[PDB]
Amino acid sequence: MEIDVLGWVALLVVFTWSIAMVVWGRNGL
Amino acid sequence: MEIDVLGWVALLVVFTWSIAMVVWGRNGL
Amino acid sequence: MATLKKPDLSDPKLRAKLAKGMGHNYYGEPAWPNDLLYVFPVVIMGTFACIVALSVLDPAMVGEPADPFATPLEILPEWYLYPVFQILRSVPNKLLGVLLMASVPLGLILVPFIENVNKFQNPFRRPVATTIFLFGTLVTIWLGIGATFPLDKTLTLGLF
Amino acid sequence: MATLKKPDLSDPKLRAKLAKGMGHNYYGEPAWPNDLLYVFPVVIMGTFACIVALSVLDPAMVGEPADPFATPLEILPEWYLYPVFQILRSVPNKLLGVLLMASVPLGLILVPFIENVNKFQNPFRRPVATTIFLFGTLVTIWLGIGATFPLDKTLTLGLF
Amino acid sequence: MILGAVFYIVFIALFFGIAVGIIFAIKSIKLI
Amino acid sequence: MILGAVFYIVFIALFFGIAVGIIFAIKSIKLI
Amino acid sequence: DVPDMGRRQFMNLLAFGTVTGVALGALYPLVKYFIPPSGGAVGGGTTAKDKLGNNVKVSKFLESHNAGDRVLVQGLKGDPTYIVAIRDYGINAVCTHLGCVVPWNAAENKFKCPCHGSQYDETGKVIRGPAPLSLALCHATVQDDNIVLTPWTETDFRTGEKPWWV
Amino acid sequence: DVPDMGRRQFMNLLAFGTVTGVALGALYPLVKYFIPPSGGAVGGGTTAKDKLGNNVKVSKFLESHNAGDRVLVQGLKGDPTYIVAIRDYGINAVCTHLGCVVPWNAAENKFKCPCHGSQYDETGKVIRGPAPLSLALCHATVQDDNIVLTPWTETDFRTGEKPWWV
Amino acid sequence: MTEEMLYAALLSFGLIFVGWGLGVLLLKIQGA
Amino acid sequence: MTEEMLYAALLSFGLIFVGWGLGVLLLKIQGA
Amino acid sequence: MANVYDWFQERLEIQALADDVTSKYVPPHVNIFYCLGGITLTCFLIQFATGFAMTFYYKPTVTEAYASVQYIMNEVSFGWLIRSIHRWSASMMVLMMILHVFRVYLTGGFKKPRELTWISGVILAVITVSFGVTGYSLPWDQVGYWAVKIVSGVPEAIPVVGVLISDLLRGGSSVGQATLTRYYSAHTFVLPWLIAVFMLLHFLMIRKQGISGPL
Amino acid sequence: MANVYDWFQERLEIQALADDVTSKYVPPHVNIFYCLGGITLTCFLIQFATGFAMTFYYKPTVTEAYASVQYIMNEVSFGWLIRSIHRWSASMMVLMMILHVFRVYLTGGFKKPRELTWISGVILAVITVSFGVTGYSLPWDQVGYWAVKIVSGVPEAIPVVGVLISDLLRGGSSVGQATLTRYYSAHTFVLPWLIAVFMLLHFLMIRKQGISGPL
Amino acid sequence: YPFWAQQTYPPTPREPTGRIVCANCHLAAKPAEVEVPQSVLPDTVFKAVVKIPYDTKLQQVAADGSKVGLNVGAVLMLPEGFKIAPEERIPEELKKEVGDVYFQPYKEGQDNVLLVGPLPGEQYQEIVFPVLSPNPTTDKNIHFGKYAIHLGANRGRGQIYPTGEKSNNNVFTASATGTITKIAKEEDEYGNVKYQVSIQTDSGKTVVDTIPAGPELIVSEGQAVKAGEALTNNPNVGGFGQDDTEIVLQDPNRVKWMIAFICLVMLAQLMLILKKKQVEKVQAAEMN
Amino acid sequence: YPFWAQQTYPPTPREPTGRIVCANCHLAAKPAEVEVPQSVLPDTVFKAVVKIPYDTKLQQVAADGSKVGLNVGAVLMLPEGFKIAPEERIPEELKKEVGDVYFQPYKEGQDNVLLVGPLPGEQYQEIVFPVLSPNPTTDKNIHFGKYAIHLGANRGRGQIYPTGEKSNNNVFTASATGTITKIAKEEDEYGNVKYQVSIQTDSGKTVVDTIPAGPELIVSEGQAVKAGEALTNNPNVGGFGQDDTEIVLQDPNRVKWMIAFICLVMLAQLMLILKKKQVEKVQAAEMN
Amino acid sequence: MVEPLLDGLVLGLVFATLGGLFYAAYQQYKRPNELGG
Amino acid sequence: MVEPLLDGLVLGLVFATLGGLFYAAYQQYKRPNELGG
Ligand code: HEM
Ligand code: HEM
Ligand code: HEM
Repeated sequence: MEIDVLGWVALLVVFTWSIAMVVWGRNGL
Repeated sequence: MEIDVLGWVALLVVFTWSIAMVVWGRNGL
Repeated sequence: MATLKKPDLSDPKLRAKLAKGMGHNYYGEPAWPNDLLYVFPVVIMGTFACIVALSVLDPAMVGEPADPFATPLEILPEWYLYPVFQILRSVPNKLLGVLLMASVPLGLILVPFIENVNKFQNPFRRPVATTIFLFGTLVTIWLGIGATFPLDKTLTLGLF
Repeated sequence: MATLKKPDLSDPKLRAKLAKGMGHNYYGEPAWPNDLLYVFPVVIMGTFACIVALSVLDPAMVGEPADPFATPLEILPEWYLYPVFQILRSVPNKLLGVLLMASVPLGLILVPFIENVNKFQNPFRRPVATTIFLFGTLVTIWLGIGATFPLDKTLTLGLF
Repeated sequence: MILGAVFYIVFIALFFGIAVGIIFAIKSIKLI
Repeated sequence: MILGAVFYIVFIALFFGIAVGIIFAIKSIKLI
Repeated sequence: DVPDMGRRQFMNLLAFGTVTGVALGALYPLVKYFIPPSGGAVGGGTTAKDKLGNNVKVSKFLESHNAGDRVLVQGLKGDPTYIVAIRDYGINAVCTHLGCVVPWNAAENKFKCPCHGSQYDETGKVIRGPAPLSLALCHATVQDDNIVLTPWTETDFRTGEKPWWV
Repeated sequence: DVPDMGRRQFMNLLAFGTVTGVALGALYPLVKYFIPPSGGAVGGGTTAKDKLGNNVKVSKFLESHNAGDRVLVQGLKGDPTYIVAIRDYGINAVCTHLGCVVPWNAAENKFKCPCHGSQYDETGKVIRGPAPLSLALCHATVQDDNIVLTPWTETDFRTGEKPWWV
Repeated sequence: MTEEMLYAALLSFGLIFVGWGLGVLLLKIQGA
Repeated sequence: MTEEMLYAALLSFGLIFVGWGLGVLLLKIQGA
Repeated sequence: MANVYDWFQERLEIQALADDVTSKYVPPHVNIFYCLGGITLTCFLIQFATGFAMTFYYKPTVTEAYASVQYIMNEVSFGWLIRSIHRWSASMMVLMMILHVFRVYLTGGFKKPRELTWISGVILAVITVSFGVTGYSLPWDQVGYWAVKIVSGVPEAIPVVGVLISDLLRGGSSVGQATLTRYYSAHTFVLPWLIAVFMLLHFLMIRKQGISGPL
Repeated sequence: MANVYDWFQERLEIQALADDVTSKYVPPHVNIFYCLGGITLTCFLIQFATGFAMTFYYKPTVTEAYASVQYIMNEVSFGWLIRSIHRWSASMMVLMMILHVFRVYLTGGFKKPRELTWISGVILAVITVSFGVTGYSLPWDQVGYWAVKIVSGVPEAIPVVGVLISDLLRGGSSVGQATLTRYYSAHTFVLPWLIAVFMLLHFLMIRKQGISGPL
Repeated sequence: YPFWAQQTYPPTPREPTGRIVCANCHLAAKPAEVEVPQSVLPDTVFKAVVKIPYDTKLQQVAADGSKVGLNVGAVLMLPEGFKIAPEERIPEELKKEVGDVYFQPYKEGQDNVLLVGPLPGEQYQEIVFPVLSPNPTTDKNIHFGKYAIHLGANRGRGQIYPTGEKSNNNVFTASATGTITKIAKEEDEYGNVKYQVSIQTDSGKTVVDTIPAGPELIVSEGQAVKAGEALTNNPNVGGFGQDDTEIVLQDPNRVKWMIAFICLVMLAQLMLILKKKQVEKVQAAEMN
Repeated sequence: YPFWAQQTYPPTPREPTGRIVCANCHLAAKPAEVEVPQSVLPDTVFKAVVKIPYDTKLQQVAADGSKVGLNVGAVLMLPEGFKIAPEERIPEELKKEVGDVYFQPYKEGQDNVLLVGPLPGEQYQEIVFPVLSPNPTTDKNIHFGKYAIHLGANRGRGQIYPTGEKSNNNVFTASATGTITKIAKEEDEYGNVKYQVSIQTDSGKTVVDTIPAGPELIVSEGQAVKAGEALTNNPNVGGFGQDDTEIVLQDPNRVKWMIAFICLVMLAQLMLILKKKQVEKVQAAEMN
Repeated sequence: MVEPLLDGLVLGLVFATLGGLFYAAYQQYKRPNELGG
Repeated sequence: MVEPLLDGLVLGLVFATLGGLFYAAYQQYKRPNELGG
């Protein structure tokens, strides 16, 4: 019942890492 | 029973006039 | 460093473009490998990845078989149709409803003809726009929410 | 008179095109009004008009409801599928059938790689092609017709 | 057949007529 | 919440880790 | 010895003129095609239907189908219409506000469109809600087996003047 | 102090490498999606069906459905299979040439695929035509109400060796 | 039912030349 | 059922900055 | 009024576009047969219009396909005309194509500078023939159902992936609803996209290299 | 092997095409928000793939639509994933669009040189919203059927042609089979064509004038 | 006999496959043809011609044995709405070519499905149906359009009686495998000649085969031919055949508009060319 | 009483509209809530919480008249497959918060549709369902996915008995139009107080209205109030309410892969950026 | 199901076309060139 | 039928966006220009 939590977290992580990865990549905003 | 004949003829005429009209138009083959 | 190539203000061709408001892709970082090939895929996979996660964590339902004889209670269009639905139900005059709705896209079409009065991009240098914008964005979310309340408690949103 | 503008063989640009086999739209009659705007519509309306006449004089039928349990007698694909259907039924080996069929488009794909040996357009100046063509066109109509006969009377076409 | 043939000829001729007719009328009035 | 928060931090940190890790390993081996 | 802009425009008129003709001609049937074939091209009112839109047998209805006979039927133009010995008229169940079927309240006698809290009488006519106009009416006679619903001309025997639907 | 073509190819390998991974991953389910869900994932043979592909009641068949019991049924994989006290096996009615249902000739005992004049026996096995292989076979037992058709393993009790269909 | 075929074959073929020639004739009579 | 909304609202908003900053930090640590 | 031209000219350079057109020329080796392409295209546009039209009444289901067709023929205004044109125009599209292929070949127009245009054309022909075959079965009448029931088995001869292929096209072991669904998706969604991409290529190349040379 | 490049280079001028690409540049005023367009596009491509996918199992008929959906959800492999992505991606396409519109407006990017790009964008938005609304009703469940049963009456207020319009969209006086047929034709054939033409315009103009200027 | 189709297959002469039940008893196959006009106007008498050719100077076996000629008969399946023209709406010219034919409907109601025969082949090599096309204008449920027409035609005695027993216009196999002993040829003071054959040898056996008077004999004496073997010869020179065709129940207005539109199109084409010419002359001034 | 829904509407408590039949007799409307987790794994006990709040320090009218408090009750509609957890699969912690509740199935079979009540409101302001999620792995006809859940909850006496007669926890109009004469208040040595009102005047009339003991009186004496007019006051402080929600019967593997893929994606994103950096350094050498 | 009218249009047009094509291949295999090839 | 998670993502993203946009409108309404406008 906490593999469920890892699940939603995966959502939050990609959404976050993705922004992070864009910003980093284009030195950006 | 001969408005039927005029009908098919209409087919033959456009097919003919069309070629005729192209050839004439582009002085052509 | 990044990667930078300043405008060649020595090129008449570039200058004529700038003049008609329009040579801005001739300078900057080079669009090819730097963006197109390396950050675009990042944005694409990211976009896809979020959508997939959402789809697993919160998959689509199957509701109940349409019934011509039984009107749901609990029947709302999708969120982006809230304001319009609001407008549409809370306006006793049907035609006026239609026109107000139609005015949403007809309106946005005039926007560039109205605001062509100047040539300011930056919203700070155009306080009237920025205000009518913000005002509208507000009213918009306002009726959006209103759509989720009962007809009466609607405009007020139950506050006054 | 017509309307003519001869190749400007003084233009290196035209010449380089001709060299790679390819500047032929720079000379001739002017494509715009003369053709595009006046004979193209003629060809279009003509094409449409014949089709409409055919459709009135000889409209589409509605056949009988599909029956899983009852195989028609009198079951042929459309004409352009005759040859292939021929080939397909009159060849005891299924795989060989498939490949022979697949060979029709794979074949036509090689055609420009095979006949690239020279650069003759005019079929007179390429008697081998023109012959293998004509031969094929013949064989084609040949099996096309064959498809409309019974299996046995098929190849012969009932003659030998 | 015979009846088609007649109509055919009359139909085409009729239009051929208008064609030629129109050239000259159109020509001999400085439109061509 | 609390349990999410932990996983979240550990998850990001974990990857942040690999990111930084990879720069230098990748840097201090003349690939960058 | 060259035609001026005047006579070129003339030719154009003739040419593009007639070409437009040809296009309008082609366009005409396509347009009519998309306009759906019309309900009952003979009369103005057809037979009633049930759930599956079949045919409502008269004696199976009377014999057994809810007490205080007020059931929903698939009537004129497919609008679900209440049927209430029977009653002369049917009552169109689409509220005049946005078009939700209005349930019948046997306990209060009024209709309530739950969509926005508007209500009607035993007759169709409205007494509240944002619905600005009474439920529709229509003739409910009997032809042999089933029911026959015809459009309601006469004046609203509830309102006083012409109907909003005529 | 600049990476050579060697180490750039390395990075590429890593980058486009893993991006391919991601694409293959996304592609995988889409591919499986288009492959249709499979008939009976439990056993190998289901019940038989009639015209509407319903369920063939045993006593309504015997009682009345053509003499010299040789009727067409919707069997394995949806292939129409003849049913002939009944008979052990069904006879697949798709001729082995191009796949037309082969009618049964009660008057000559043979099957004739009219598509190209090939024919079979009372058993399925072929005696002519361009059909290069016998009609298919399958078990026709009885479970409670209807019929139960299972795929035919054993050897062709008509041919001598393994079946072409196993 | 197959007299339709040859009828169509001949005319479809034949009428081309009638059209063609008819075209040429127009050309002569106009002055090309 | 509406604690889902604010939860999503806050995080969708909030996580942007976490991503943003996380991005910047990467920039500092690399040397931009 | 206020010259619409200048408005557009300022932004998009409407003129460069007009000039590309009015600077092309048609060489004297170009006869009436150099219409087969356009004429084939024109038959396709007629298919597109009428096919779209029919998607407003036709119902791709084994229980209603045949009656939908009957309805379009008997009850829809000019329905008979729309379906009939769709039939004839299908037949003429294929024929005109074949004539076009004859002209291309007996004109050597598929040579060096242009083997890509010819290859794309061959694909057009395979796509075009796939329309015909999928469409043929939408009436779900006797002729069409049986034609599908045959072609659909052909693939099974192929060695490793012949049954999978068959299964993919028919949505299972036999012909049935799945088949009509898939053929419908094919005929009204897949093929019109594929044919538009490859026509787009065919035309673009053609525009890039101009017509072939004189013979 | 044998340089594929040169082959293509000889005929089509593959190089002029590469050069147009590697000569564009992204100005420093261009931040992450200048992704909303692409991201909206990306959500559309996801709609296209998954929507196509579903046209292989979904059956646009009042007797089978709901069960088809149920089948796609329960029995088709990854069907649940394909439908779910189609739902979310629909929702995100619309949202990302709206964000994109915010960026365009708070950036004055719709001004003089570019009012055509903005107008075409508004049409995109109307097309995009029409997808949502037509698609919403394909499950032919209670929610969707009732939503259709309402919007579809709205047009009737319009004076001379309000009832005709209504009738055209619903295929008659009331909601019914005709309606589902038309909404299906709309959602899977009309709108994907319209949206592709207007995206084609939006992109072409964008490519012709480059991004707007810095603020 | 067409009326036996009627008794054995009450509801229709055509099976779901298109076969036509006459093929069940008449097992030979000779060619058969139907000709109708490509199109007819509503409510118009027209001629549907069935062709059933065979070698006229040819004879077949009779039931007792003689050698009379044969009769022809057909079932013609017209589309819904169509039917045999009222005696009075049939012009003299055509009445005369139709002869004394009894167009007989497959069952009450089905007036578009017509049985005819037996009629003597010497005269009815082709049979002429006076048919009257239906009227969409007065029968709301008949629509303009193309419709199929089906024909099954036969000449000559058939092979199986409705009772289910063999006739005599076919061949007779051999009862079982073995050798032939004696061949006698009775002749019941009523039941005509009936050559009788006997088998035997090997695994016992003593069965006999009785063959009616008419077919040939191509067997000798003392030969061991297996069971089910051609020991009769095939007497039958008859046969049954099918043809299909279509006819367009055509609406005058559909044609009349089609014509008008074709005329608009040609007119419009002319105008474009005339125009082109104007431009050509104009361009000529730009040459110099 | 939930069990009256059962008697009056045997086959289900929810109408095609989603209404829920409890609204038929319990005519007030107070708010009602259901909370389940967003997701559950197959075959797992979980907690579904019904909320039915009302002003605890508040009293309602009793049947004879007194002024006792009220009870609560609900019908909870779980998705197919779901059901109340086995006594033994319920952890102590939760057993304790569930109390002495009698989860009672709408009808034999329908174990996912649960009736509960009457339970005293002072303690059961929220009611806790111990529910056990189904298992797609062992029940071939339960599928992973999102499902609806429906709740109808009520507190307080209702307004109409199953017999169909009015109760006393509502208002009493006026019998007919006219004027008020006398108001008496009987009290049958069994049937408690029942104030009786009288009308009259104008067009004859002499009807009477008998009103049970409990509701107020907001009428005086000598006033002409038309028929059907609020002459009682509204005693009712109860009410019934609905809420809906969804729960995802979720499959671990679906999540586990989704995670793996998200990780591949982030990994891949990193690689692209790292790459971009390499190019940036390479490009730097081309600056000079 | 066969279709005489079409089948006929097919051949008429096929031959008439194969024909005029060769006719054109020929007309130019003789009085060719001019303009400069 | 409403949908809390979406409705929330909508607002979070709307505001966070309206926000960063103005933030960007601003960051440049101050240290602007350079390069040559
Ligand atoms: C068997 C039951 C049967 C049918 C269905 C049928 C239908 C049609 N016939 Fe015939 N027919 C026989 C059988 C059947 N026919 C048999 C046996 C004979 C020979 C009887 C005899 O003369 O002793 C027979 C005869 C005819 C004839 C007469 C031929 C002659 O010249 O002797 C005709 C014209 C004939 C035609 C048809 C048609 C047409 C049928 C279509 C339904 N049969
Ligand atoms: C009418 C037939 C009826 C139904 C269908 C129903 C269903 C549910 N109830 Fe109730 N109920 C009444 C009617 C109906 N209920 C009436 C009348 C009463 C008052 C009876 C009395 O006490 O004399 C009544 C009572 C209740 C109660 C007790 C309230 C109290 O504190 O007195 C509860 C908890 C209750 C709930 C429900 C629920 C839940 C129904 C859902 C099917 N009703
Ligand atoms: C080359 C292009 C096309 C060809 C060759 C073609 C061919 C066909 C054919 C042969 C049929 C069978 C007609 C019949 O019933 O006899 C058909 C049916 C149909 N087609 Fe097309 N078609 C083409 C394009 C399209 C397009 C683009 C659409 C959708 C916009 C379409 C929609 C339909 C529909 C809905 C039917 C069923 C109605 C009917 O069966 O008559 N077609 N098509």
